[PDB]
Amino acid sequence: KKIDILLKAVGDTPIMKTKKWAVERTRTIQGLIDFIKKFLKLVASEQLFIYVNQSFAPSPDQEVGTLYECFGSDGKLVLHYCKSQAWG
Amino acid sequence: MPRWKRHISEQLRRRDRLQRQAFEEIILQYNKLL
Amino acid sequence: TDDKDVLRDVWFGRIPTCFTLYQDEITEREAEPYYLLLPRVSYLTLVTDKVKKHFQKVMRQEDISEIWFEYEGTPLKWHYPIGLLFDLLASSSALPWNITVHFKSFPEKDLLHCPSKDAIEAHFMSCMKEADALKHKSQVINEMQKKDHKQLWMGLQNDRFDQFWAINRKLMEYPAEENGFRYIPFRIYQTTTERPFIQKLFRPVAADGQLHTLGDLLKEVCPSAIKNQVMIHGIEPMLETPLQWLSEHLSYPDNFLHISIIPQPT
Amino acid sequence: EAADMEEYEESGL
Ligand code: NA
Repeated sequence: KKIDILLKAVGDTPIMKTKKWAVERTRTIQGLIDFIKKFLKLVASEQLFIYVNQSFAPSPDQEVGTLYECFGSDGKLVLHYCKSQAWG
Repeated sequence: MPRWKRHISEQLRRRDRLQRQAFEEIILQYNKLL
Repeated sequence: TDDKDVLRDVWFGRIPTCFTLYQDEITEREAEPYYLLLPRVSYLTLVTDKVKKHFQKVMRQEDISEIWFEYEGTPLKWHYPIGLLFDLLASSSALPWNITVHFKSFPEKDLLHCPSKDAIEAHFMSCMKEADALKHKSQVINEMQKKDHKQLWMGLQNDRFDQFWAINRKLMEYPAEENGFRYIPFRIYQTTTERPFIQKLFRPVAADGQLHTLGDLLKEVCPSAIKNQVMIHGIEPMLETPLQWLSEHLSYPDNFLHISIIPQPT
Repeated sequence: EAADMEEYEESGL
């Protein structure tokens, strides 16, 4: 029922030791963001961006399940993360 | 002109009549005196 | 053209609105209501500068904070286009649209903050980029120079129809071999459902080249709509309306077809 | 093979 997500770092952003995750379809981009920040032992003041298709940054209230159904491929959704903006 | 297209144009004009045209002058006049 | 007339009618759509200050807001004095014609295609936090200025005047300086809005208790998300919010929440009620203005107690569980105009631009461009990923695999939007991206934004924020469409028309084109976009950017909203909206992959052209209709879309993604009316930009299109044409002509400036499913009024 | 995010969050950061 859950969906597979793969997280990839952009630029010099820290790399997650564990990249492939199974998440509830109802989890939002913000929920995903909060998880990574405390996983990388980052801080709230530090902003973190998430990207789909290496193209656009979905609103943080968007659900991963919808993004998967629309932009997923080969059984997973690829999301890129970065401490700074990458694609406008 | 297809009926579905005629319908859309007609409904947009009606919408504008009822929602915009009916209020634009009184709203402007209100702000004038505000 | 008749088509161009539709584009202008969509673009210049207005909703008469009554902004009233929250009755329990702490003020130095009572504020008069502020009346405004709100643009359907834009965003609240981009067009309510005069509303903000008006109501700040009765606040203690120290009591001024980020402004927010609600309709009958429902906080209004600034990142949802104005016309969509109204269609979904208030179109069955008498005009003008009664919005309540707040300062204190920003509800973070229901609303995203809007800390700057740049956040609005970032949101807008992000929506357009999502739309073009669906329509062209991002090929049109990425082939554009950054000044074109700016022009799209300036056209929205300054209400310049020709300026916007000089660029947006390119995003409404598709390959000669084809007869429509790859996938249609759409979202279907329904207050009775828990999920924020329905968004799925749906191709606008059948294998034989025939154009799919709005009815076809709904049968595939939201059968529970055929008692209920389908509302787009405050009107009810026939279900036989070709979807490709709708995407081209009745999308918002973010290139999305925002569709509301609402109970049939009485 | 994907790690369960719900598991980790409820296990111990
Ligand atoms: Na009203």
